[PDB]
Amino acid sequence: PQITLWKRPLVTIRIGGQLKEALLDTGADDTVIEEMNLPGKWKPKMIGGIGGFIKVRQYDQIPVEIAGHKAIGTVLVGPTPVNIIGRNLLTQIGATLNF
Amino acid sequence: PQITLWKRPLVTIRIGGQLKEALLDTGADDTVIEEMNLPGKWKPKMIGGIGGFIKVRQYDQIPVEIAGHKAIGTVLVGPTPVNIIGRNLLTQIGATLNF
Ligand SMILES: CC(C)CCN(C[C@@H](O)[C@@H]1Cc2ccc(cc2)OCCCCCC(=O)N[C@@H](C(C)C)C(=O)N1)S(=O)(=O)c1ccc(N)cc1
Repeated sequence: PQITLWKRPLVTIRIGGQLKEALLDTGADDTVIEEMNLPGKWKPKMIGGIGGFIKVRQYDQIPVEIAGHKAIGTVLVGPTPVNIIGRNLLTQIGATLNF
Repeated sequence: PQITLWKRPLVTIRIGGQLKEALLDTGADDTVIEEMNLPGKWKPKMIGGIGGFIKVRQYDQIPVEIAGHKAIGTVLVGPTPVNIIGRNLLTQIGATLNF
């Protein structure tokens, strides 16, 4: 689909059998989801943003369905203000910026 | 043009007569520019992101050329690690996300 930017680009995703709302963020290298229970092992990691660094749990090879499109990749879980779909998964669904 | 997301979507912008590289960021509500001595009146503001909040100076109606496309709107100036073009200016150049 073609999404305009007058409103935040929020979309429903399905992760771990659960539905959630997430922001398609071209300015994010990675995908960071609010604290939740995800199956499998996770490694501790730190990611940075505008205000500094936060500690997150890194899950590898997790299936994520974004607006009906499938992706499988790394998902970081931690204290983020909003669920974020970053470039690692946006590239898998073939998302591009157009103007 | 069509910009893929394999790499950070950085482009050249023109602001205050200067050329800078900035990130096309669909996850940023407003545009945030690295510290620069822009003339004009401003209002203090706090914006929060992953690691927390930072204090910025809000300037209104600042002309910004993005990849040869003219836009004009609010620009926040503060200690950001990178120049960020947000939805407030992206909507002006007709930018969309497509997949
Ligand atoms: C939705 C919310 C959690 C985040 C909104 N933000 C935009 C988001 O795209 C920001 C933009 C940004 C900030 C710093 C940076 C690189 C990009 O370099 C440092 C080095 C860190 C780069 C790694 C990275 O991509 N970090 C992402 C994170 C969400 C995975 C990130 O914070 N992306 S923001 O904090 O930069 C921001 C907030 C408010 C306004 N108005 C503008 C920008």
